[PDB]
Amino acid sequence: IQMTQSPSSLSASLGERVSLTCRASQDIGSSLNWLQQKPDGTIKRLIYATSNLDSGVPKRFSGSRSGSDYSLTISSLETEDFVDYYCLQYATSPYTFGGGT
Amino acid sequence: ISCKSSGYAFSSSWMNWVKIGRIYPENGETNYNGKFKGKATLTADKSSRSAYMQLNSLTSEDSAVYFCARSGYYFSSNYDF
Amino acid sequence: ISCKSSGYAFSSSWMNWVKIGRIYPENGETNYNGKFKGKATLTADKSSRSAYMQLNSLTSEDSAVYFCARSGYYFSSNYDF
Amino acid sequence: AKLETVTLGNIGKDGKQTLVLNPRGVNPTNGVASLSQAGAVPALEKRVTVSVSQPSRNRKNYKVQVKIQNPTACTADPSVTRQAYADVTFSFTQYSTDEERAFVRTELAALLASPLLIDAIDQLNPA
Amino acid sequence: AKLETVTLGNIGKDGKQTLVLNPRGVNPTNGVASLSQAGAVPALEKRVTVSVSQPSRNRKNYKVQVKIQNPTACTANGSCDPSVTRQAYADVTFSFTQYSTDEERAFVRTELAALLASPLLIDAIDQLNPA
Amino acid sequence: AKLETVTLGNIGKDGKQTLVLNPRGVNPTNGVASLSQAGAVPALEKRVTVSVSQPNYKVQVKIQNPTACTANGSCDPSVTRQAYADVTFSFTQYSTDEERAFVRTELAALLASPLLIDAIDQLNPAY
Amino acid sequence: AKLETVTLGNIGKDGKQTLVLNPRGVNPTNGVASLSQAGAVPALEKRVTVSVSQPNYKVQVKIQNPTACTANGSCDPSVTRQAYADVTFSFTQYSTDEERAFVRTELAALLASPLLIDAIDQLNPAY
Amino acid sequence: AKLETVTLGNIGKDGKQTLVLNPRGVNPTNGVASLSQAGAVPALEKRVTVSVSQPSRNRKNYKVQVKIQNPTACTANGSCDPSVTRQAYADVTFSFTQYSTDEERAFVRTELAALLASPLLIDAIDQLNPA
Amino acid sequence: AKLETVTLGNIGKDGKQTLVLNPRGVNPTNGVASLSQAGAVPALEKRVTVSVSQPSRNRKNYKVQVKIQNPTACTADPSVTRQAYADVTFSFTQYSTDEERAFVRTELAALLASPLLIDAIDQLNPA
Repeated sequence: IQMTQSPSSLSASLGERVSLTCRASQDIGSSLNWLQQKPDGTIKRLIYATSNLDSGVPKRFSGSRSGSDYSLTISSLETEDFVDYYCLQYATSPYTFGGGT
Repeated sequence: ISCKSSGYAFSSSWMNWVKIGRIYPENGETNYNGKFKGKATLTADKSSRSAYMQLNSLTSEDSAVYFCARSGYYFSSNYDF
Repeated sequence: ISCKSSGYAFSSSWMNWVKIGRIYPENGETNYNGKFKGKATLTADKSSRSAYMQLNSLTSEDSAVYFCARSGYYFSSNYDF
Repeated sequence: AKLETVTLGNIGKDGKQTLVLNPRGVNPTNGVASLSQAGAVPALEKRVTVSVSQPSRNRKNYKVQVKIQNPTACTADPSVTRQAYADVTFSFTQYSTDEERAFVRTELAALLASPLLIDAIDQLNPA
Repeated sequence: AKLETVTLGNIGKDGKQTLVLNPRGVNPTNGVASLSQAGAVPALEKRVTVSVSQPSRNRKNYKVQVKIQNPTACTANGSCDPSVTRQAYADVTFSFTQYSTDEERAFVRTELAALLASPLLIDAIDQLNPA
Repeated sequence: AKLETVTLGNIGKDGKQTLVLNPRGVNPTNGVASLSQAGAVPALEKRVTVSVSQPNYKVQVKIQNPTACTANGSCDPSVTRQAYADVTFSFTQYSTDEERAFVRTELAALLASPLLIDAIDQLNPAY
Repeated sequence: AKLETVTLGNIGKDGKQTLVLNPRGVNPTNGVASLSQAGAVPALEKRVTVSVSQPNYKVQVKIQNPTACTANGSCDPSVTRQAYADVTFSFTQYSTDEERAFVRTELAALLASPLLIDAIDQLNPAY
Repeated sequence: AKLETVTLGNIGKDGKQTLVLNPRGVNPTNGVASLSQAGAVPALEKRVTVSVSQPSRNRKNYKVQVKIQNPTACTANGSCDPSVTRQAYADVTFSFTQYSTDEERAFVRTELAALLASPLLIDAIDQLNPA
Repeated sequence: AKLETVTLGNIGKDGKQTLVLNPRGVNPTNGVASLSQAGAVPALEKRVTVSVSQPSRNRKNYKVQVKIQNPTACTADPSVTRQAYADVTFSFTQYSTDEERAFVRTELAALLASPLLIDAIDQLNPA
C-alpha cells in the first residue's frame, strides 16, 4: 500500500510554498501522519490526523486534505529544520512509510 | 537484541517497531505486517515496562537502525516517538 | 470517432461534448443544442463506462479539438472537466 | 454471510463521496444486525440495520427488513437537529424461488435510480 | 416529473433481464401513481406505486412511500386461464424533515440504491441468511 | 458461540455427496437457533435446529428433511413427506466436561456402527 | 438383526479410550432391545437401548451413563447422577432407503462438527 | 468485539494468581453475554456477565451493566459432592448520554480501573474500614 | 484509612492525563465519604464517593458502594450539559475471607482493562 511524495525539495529560500504532497494509492486514507528527520537525531511527529497539527510545533504547517491525495503546506521556510520529511498512514493493517524528501 | 523502557502508562498501549510489528503488553496479541514472521517476531513484558526482540537470523539485512516507537490505545492518536 | 472513459460513478451523470450534446447513460435521453442534429448525434454505453460519437459528414468543419466534459446530476454542481 | 467492513464508493451528489462502515455486533433479542460509521459519537453515526424473520404460527410469511438512518450535525459539543431515516420491508412466501426474490431486489435497486424517483425524492415532486 | 415509459436494464441475478413499465395514471382517492408491465392481463402485471405526502395536523415530517408487487402465475393443469398463486411484496418508505436539504435526501436515496448490490444484502435476500 | 456456515462433508449412503449449512438467526421467543441450506425454494429446504437450554440442562438438536414431487394439478412443488429426527441430551449441573463429552462421542461413533446403521437403514428391529 | 458384541473404538474427549458392548436380550413387553458393558457392578453399568417400532415408523435409541462416588456411610457404591441421552428418528412408510440414510449420516457427521461439539461440551447455546 | 478466551494476570493481594475465562455465548432473552472458568462443575464457576443497552421509550441514556459472581465451595464432612456456601456479588453499571463522546467514556473507565488500586479502596475493600 | 489527596497518574486516552483529588469531609447521615477535584465550582467537579453498610436486621449482608460522576462544560458563566456517572456495588457475606474480597476486587480491576470491555465501553459494541 505504497505512497509517493515529491523528493529533492532543496528550497534555500525563506518565503516558500513548495507544499510537499503525499499521494495515497488506496482510496481510503482519512488517517495520515507526517514525520520529520533531524540531521543527527530521532524523529518527531507533526500532525496525527489530516490537519489538526499536533502540539510542539510552531503554527506554520498544515496537512491539506483533498481527493485521493494529501499534501503538507509550509507558510514560509525558517531556513532551518528542513532536511527530510516523512508521510505515513495507518488505516490499513499493513502500515508503510513514504520515501523521499 | 534491542530493548527500551518508557515512563507513561506502559499497559494499555502499543509498542511499534519499524525500521514491522506491534504488541499490546497486556493480553499480548502480536501483529505482523510487511514481510512474513521473518527476523522480527517479538515479545513484551508488562512487569518490567519494556519490550524485547531476540532478532534471529543474524545475517546482514538488519544493519543500520531500528526505532522504538510508541502507539496509544489501538485506533487513533498514536505514534508518539 | 471519439471516445473516453472515466473513474467516477459513470451512471447517474451527464457526458458533455462541446468544442453540442449531452447524455444520461442510464435511460439514455439525448439533448441537442446550438445547431440541428448536424454531425454530432451521439450514443452512450453504461456497461463499458464510455461514450461514443460516430461523427458522420466528415467534411472540414470538425477540425481542431473536441473536449470530453463531465456533468453531474442534472441540475447543479457540474462541468468537472 | 457475516459482518465485515461494508464499503461503498462513488455515492451521493456528483457521484464522488465514499462511505465506509464497520460491524457493531448482532442483537440476539430481536435477531437484528447493526452497522455504523467510524465516528466516535454514539448519536451522530450513520446506522444500517438488516434482519430476517422466520415464519411463526401467527405470520406464515418471510420478512426481510432493512433500515437506514442518518442524523445531522449543528454546532452551538455538537448536537443533533434533524433525523432522516428510511425503511425497506420485503415479504416472501414459503415457496418463493431464488429467481423471484433476486429479481424483485435488483429491479427495486435499478428503479430506485430512475429519473422519476430522483425527481420524486430530491425535489419531492409528486408523479 | 411527467409519467412516461420506464425501462430497466441489466436485471436479474445473471444481469441479463429486461423490464418495461407503462404509466397508469394517478389514483385521485389518495394521490398515488402507478406503473405496469407492457403486455399482460390486468391481473398479472408488476405493479409499481410511488407517492409523496405533505404535512398535516399530524405527521409533521414529509413522507414518500413506494410499493411494488410481483405476482407469479402458474397455469393449473387442465384449466381455462392462469391463476395467481404467490406474492412478493416490497415496501420502501422514506421520511424527511421539513428543513432537510436535497443533499441528505439524495445521499439516503443513493446509499439505499448501492446497498442492494453489496454482498451482504444479496446474500441476505437470495438465500435469506442473516448475519 | 457464533453460528457460522458449517460444511460437513463426505456423508450419505454412498458417502460421496455433501451439503452446506447457512445460519438463520436465533429467535428470542424460546432461545432456539436455526441452520439451513439456501439451495432451493424456502418450503423445500433442509432445516437444522439446535437449542441449548438453561436450568439440569437440556440440549436438544432437531434435523428434518423434506422431499417433494411435482403434482400435476399445481405448477408449484408441494411437500409430500417429512423425515423428522430428534436428539435430546440431558445433564446434571455437577456433571464434568469429559463425562459430558463421553455421551456425544459414543452417540457419534455408534451411528456409524453396523448395529444402528442396519436398524435405521431398513427399519428392522434388533433381535 | 442379531445383537452381537459391538466394539466401537477411538472415542472420548481425548479419543484414546474405548468400550465394549454386550447384548442383554430383548424383552417381549414392548420390543425394546438392550446393550450393556459387563465391566462393573450391575447398578454402575453403562446401558444402551435401541427399539425399532412398527406402524409412520419410529426408531428410538437411548444411551445413559451413570457415575458414582464412594459414600462414607455405606460401603457399597451408590449412583450419584445419571447422564441421559435420547435419539428419536421418524419416517414415513413411503420413504426410500437413501433418504432414510441421509438423516443418519448427517446426524453422525454433525455431532463431530465443531458447532455441536461446542454446544454439548460446555453447554453454551449458539448465538 | 468477538468473544474469545480472556486471560487475567497478576491477580490477588500477593499479585501472583491466574484466572482464565472461556466464552459462553449470549443469552437471547435479554442480550447479556457471559464468561466462565476453564474447568469446573457448572455450579462452581466464576460467572462474568457484560451487556449494553440502547435507548427506548424510557431510559433515554445508554447503559452498560457488568455483574460478576464468585461462589466459594466447601466440601461437607463426609459428603458426595461439594456444595455452594457463600457468595460475593459485584455489580458495575455505567450511564452515558447519547451525545457523550468516546473521550469521557474512556476517562470514566480508566479512572474506575485505577481507583481499585489506590490505598483508600484496597483498605476499604480488604478490611472494610470506611473513611 | 482516612481521606488524603488521592492522586492518579497515567490515566485516560493516550495514557498521559493525570488527575488530583482532595478530601471534602464525610457526611455522617448516610455514612458516605466524598471527594472532589480542585475546581472552584460546586457543580462542575469530578466527584468520588465511597461508603460501607454495616449489616442491619433487614439486610444481613455487607455492602460496599463506590460511585463516580463527571460533568461536562459548555460556554454560551459556563453551564452543565451532559452527565456521565457510574456505580459499583460489592456484596459480601459475614464469613467472607480477606482473600476472597481482595481477589474479587483486583480481578474486577484487571478485567475492566481487558479489550472486550474497552470495546464494550468506548464504542459500546455489544459482546
